[PDB]
Amino acid sequence: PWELTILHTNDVHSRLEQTSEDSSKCVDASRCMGGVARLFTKVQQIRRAEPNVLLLDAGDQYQGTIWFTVYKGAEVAHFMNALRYDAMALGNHEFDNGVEGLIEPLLKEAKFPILSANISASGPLASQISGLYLPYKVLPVGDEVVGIVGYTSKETPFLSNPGTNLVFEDEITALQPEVDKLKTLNVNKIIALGHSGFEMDKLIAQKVRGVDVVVGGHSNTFLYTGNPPSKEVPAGKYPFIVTSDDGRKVPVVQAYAFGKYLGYLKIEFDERGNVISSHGNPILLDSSIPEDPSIKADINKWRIKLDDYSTQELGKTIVYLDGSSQSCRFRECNMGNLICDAMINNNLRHADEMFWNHVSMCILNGGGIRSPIDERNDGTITWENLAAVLPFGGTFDLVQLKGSTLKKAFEHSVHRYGQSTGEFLQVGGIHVVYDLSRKPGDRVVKLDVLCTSCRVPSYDPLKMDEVYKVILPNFLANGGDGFQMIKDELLRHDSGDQDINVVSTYISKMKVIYPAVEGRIKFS
Amino acid sequence: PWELTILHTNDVHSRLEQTSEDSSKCVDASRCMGGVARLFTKVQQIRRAEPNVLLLDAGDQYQGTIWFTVYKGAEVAHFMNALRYDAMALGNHEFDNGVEGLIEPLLKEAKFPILSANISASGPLASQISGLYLPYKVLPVGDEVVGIVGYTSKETPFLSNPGTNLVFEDEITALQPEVDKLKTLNVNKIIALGHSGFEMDKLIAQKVRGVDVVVGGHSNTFLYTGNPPSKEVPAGKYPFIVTSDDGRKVPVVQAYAFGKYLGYLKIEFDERGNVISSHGNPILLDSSIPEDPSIKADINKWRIKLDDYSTQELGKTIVYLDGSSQSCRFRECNMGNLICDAMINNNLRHADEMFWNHVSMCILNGGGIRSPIDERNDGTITWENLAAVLPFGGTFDLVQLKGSTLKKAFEHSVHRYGQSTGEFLQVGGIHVVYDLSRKPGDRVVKLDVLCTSCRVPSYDPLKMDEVYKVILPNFLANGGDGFQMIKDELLRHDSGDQDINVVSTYISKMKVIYPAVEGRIKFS
Ligand SMILES: Nc1ccn([C@H]2C[C@H](O)[C@@H](COP(=O)(O)O)O2)c(=O)n1
Ligand SMILES: Nc1ccn([C@H]2C[C@H](O)[C@@H](COP(=O)(O)O)O2)c(=O)n1
Ligand SMILES: [Ca+2]
Ligand SMILES: [Ca+2]
Ligand SMILES: [Zn+2]
Ligand SMILES: [Zn+2]
Ligand SMILES: [Zn+2]
Ligand SMILES: [Zn+2]
Repeated sequence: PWELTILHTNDVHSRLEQTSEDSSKCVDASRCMGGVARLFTKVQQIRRAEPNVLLLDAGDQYQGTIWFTVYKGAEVAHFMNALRYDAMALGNHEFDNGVEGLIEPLLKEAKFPILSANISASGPLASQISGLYLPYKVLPVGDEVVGIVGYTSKETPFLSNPGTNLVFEDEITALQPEVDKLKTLNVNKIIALGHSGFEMDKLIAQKVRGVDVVVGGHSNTFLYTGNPPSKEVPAGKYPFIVTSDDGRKVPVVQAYAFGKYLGYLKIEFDERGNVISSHGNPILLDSSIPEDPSIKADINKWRIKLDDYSTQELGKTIVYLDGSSQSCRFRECNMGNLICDAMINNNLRHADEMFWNHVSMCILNGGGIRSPIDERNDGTITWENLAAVLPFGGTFDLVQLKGSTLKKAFEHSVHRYGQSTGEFLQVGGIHVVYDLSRKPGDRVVKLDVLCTSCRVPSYDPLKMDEVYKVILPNFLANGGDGFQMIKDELLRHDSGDQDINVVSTYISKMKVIYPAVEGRIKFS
Repeated sequence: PWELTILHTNDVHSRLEQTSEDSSKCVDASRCMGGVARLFTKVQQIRRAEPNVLLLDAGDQYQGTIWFTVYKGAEVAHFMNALRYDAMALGNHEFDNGVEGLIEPLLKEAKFPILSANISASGPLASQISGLYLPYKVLPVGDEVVGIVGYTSKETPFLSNPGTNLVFEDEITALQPEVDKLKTLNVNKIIALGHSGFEMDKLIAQKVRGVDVVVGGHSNTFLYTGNPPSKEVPAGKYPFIVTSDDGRKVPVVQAYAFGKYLGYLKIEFDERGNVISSHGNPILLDSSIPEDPSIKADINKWRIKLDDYSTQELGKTIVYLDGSSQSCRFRECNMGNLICDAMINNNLRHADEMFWNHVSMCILNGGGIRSPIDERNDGTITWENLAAVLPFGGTFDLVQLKGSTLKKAFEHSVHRYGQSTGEFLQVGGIHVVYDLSRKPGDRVVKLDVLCTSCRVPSYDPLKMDEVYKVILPNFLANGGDGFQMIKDELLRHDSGDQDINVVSTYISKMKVIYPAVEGRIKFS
C-alpha cells in the first residue's frame, strides 16, 4: 500500500501573520495562532517524517488584511513559494483585482502550478493568459505520480471581478473530461482541488467518476473527527465520506479558514490507485508550535512597508466623524453614515434596464463603531485612525433578507432602547422612523428603502415578502448582537472585503468627505 | 496738450470667442458680439488713427468657459500677447488655480507687465514669485511716459485660491506709497489699474493723491454717456467723475464684462500731467466690426482641442439622470440633486472650530435644467452631454440671504404650482415640506437647513433673521424666474465658476455617480 499525506489550506484570506483565536489581530502572543511562519514549522516537521507529501491550497489566499491592500498578491506568491506549495486552485477572491491583478503578482510569480479546469478565456485575453493556469497537473510524488485537477466557483463572475472574457463553466461538466483525460495518461491517483464550497465538493465526490479525494474551500468548512481542539464547531467528520455513484468511498476535506488549521489527510492506495482507507484531521496551529525564525524575520521585514502605509494620509475629512457610543448607540451618527456610504460605494455592479446597482442598502450595529475621528489633524485620515474605529478584523458582507426579517432587525435595534447597547443600527439606503412609545417589537412605524430595480433610485416602503440585498458586517450576518433572525432567516451570504479596507478605499476615492446627520433615522 | 487714449477691458472671463448678446454661446452670427478676433480689429483701427494709445486689462481674464478649463490660462497669455496688451492688473479669478496656476500659464508667458501693489508674498513663495508681478510699471507712450499702478481686491483670499503665503493689503494703504514713489521718478501721469470694484475705484480716485485716472473691474460696471447701445443699463456716466480730496477731477472707468465692449477714454494732459479734460465711452463690439481673419483662424485652430475634450468621458453615471421638466418642475429630481451636490462640492473651504464648510446650501430653479442624461451609453458623461442640460453659459454664484428671504423664495417656488413653470426649486443641504392645500404664500410647512457653524453637519429649522450662504445660478441671483426677492434682499453676491465646469469637475472627481431622489423635497 502506497500512503499519501495531503496537507491543505483554504481561504487563508491574507492572514500572513499569526492571528488571535478568532482570526483578528494578534494581541496576546501566548494565545496567537496560524500565520505562515508557524505553518512553515509544521509543514517542515511533517515533510521530515512522512515520505509522500503534497501541500495544496484550495484558493482565496487573496483579500483580507492590509497585506493584500499593500502588496496585492506579491505577498501570496512570495510566502507560498517559501512554504513550497505543490499546487493551488484559483478561488473567487483571486479575481478581486481583475484578471490583470491575478496574472501579475500571482500567475507569473508562483513557483507551483495554479489550477482551474472550468474557466475558459476568449478575446485577446485568451492569448495573454494561455498556459498561465492549467486544468490539471501531474506531479511526481516519491516514485509515483498524482494528478490534481482544479475548479473555481461558477458564482465567481457575480462575486468578484473576472471581467467579460472569462467564462466559468459548471464544475462537474468541466471536470469529467479532464479526469477522463488523466485516465488516458495512466494516471490512477486523482485529487480534485478546488474552490466552490463543501456542498459542491460533495457533488463532485459523488458524480465525477475517477476522483479519489476532494480538497475544497470557499465555505470555510470545519470538519473534525473527535473532540474539536478549539472553538470551531465541526460541520461533519474529517474526512467526510461520500459514496460515489460508482460505489467507491471518496473522502472530502476542507480546513476552515484564515490559516488557523493545517488540513492533514492520509490516504492509502493500492497498486491500481484505489483508495484502501483514509484518515486524519486538521491540525490546530496554536502557540505550542514555534514560528519558524527565518520566515518570521522575513515577515517582519515585509511589515515595514505596511506600518509605513498605515500612517500615510488616505484622504481628508472636513467634519468631525462622530463614532462616539453616546451618538451611534442612540441616534443617527455621521460615522455610521460614512461607513455605510463606503459599503455601498464598494463593488458597484450595474446592469442596464435591470438595476442601477445590485445593492442599495446597508446596516451596521452602532456597537461595532469603536472610535470617533477628529478632523483637526489637518483633516488627515490614516489607516491607523480607521483601525481604532474598526478594530475587529471583520468584513462587510452581502446577504439576502426578506423584508420581514429586516423589519424584525429594526425592531431588535430599539427593543430595549436607552441602555446604550450595541445593537442600535446605523443605515444607508434606508429611512426608518421609530415610535419608542410603542411596545417593544412594534416600534418601527415607517421603513422605506432605496429601490435597485429602477433607473432612478428612490425610496419605497419595505415589503414583507420581498428579498433585499443588504451589506452588513460579518458579525451581524452570523447573528451577533442578538440579531439571531439575520443568521436564521437569510437566504444567501457572500463574504466581502475587510472592513477597514472598504472605508479606506472610499476615503481615497472621495479625497475629502463630509458625511452629515440627515434624517436616515428619526423618532416620532 | 498731450492726449492719451486708454483702451481697456475687464472681467473678460474666458470669452475668447464671440458670444451671443447676453455673453453666452454664439448661435446667430449676425447678432454675435465681442471675442478677441473682433477686439483685435477695433484696437488695430484705433492704433492706426490715434498717436498715444495704451491697451490695458483690469483683471479676471481667467475663468468662464471651456477655454480656461482646457488651456488653464495659456489661452490668456497667447491671445493677450497677440492683441499686444500694454499692461494687466491681477484680478481675484487669476488665483482660481492657485499661485502655481498663475505663475505658469500667465506670469511667465505674458509679454506685458502684470501689476498689483497690494499683494505681498513670504515664505518660499516670495523667492519663487519675486519680480514676476510688479506694484507699478512706467511705460513710454509717444515721447512721454505714463506710470501704471496695479491693485487686486483685498477680498481675493475669501473668493479664490491664493494660498497662505500671499497677503492682500488694503488697496488705498498700499497704493499711496507707490504713487509717492512714482512722483519721485518725475512721473506725473499716473493710471491706477486694478480689480476691486467700482465702489473701491471711486474711493481710490478720491483718496489716493496723484492718481489721474482709475481703470477698474470686478463689479462688471457699465458706464455710459448718452443713449446705451445695447441692453446693459448704465450705472452712471462714462467717465464717472470723482472730485478728489485734493480738489482735482479724477475720471473713473470700467467696461462691463465678457469682452462685449472696448472701454475707450481720451484724456488731455497739460505739461505738468494735470488732467485738462477727459471724455469717451465703451465701444459695443457688435457684428458690424469684422473679426480679424488671422486671429479668427488662430482661434479656430485652438478650438480643435476644445472640441476634442468636449466629447471625452468625464466619468460615468449608473443611474438615469432625470432632467426632464415633468420631474424637475414638479418634485425632487435626481438631476437637480446632482447639480446641487456638485455646487456644494466645488470650492470647499474649512476652518477648524469655525465651520466644517463655508457653505452648505444650494437652490436651483427646475427650468434651468434643460435635458436628462441617459446612462445607457456605457454610463459615459461628456461635457457635450452636460451642455444640453446646462446650455446658458451661466455661473454658480454665492449669495448671502436672510432666512426670511429664502422662505419667500420657497413660497415663490410653489406659488402657482402645477403649470410646469420653471421656478420650482431643486435643492441641496435643505429639507423642505410643502402643503399645497394652503394658500399661495403660506405653503411652506417645514424648512430645515444644514448648519455651517458645527463640526458635525445636521439640519436645523431655518431662522427668519439669520443669514445663510447659498450657492445658486447667477440667473436666480439676478432675480430671474420672478425671484425678485433674491435680487432685492441679498446682502452679498460673489460670482463663481461656469455652470458646466462645476458639474464636470464633480463628475471627474467622483468617477461614478448615482444621485437618488431621497426626500429633500416632500409634499404633505
Ligand atoms: N467582532 C465584533 C465584536 C464585537 N462587536 C460589537 C458587538 C457589540 O455591539 C460591541 C461590544 O459591546 P460593548 O462595547 O457594549 O462591550 O461590539 C462587533 O461589532 N464585532
Ligand atoms: N439664462 C437662463 C435663461 C433661462 N433660464 C430658465 C428660466 C426658466 O425657468 C426657463 C425658461 O422657461 P421655459 O423653459 O418655460 O421657456 O429657463 C435659466 O435658468 N437661465
Ligand atoms: Ca483512483
Ligand atoms: Ca498727474
Ligand atoms: Zn474565502
Ligand atoms: Zn471563496
Ligand atoms: Zn470678474
Ligand atoms: Zn473679480
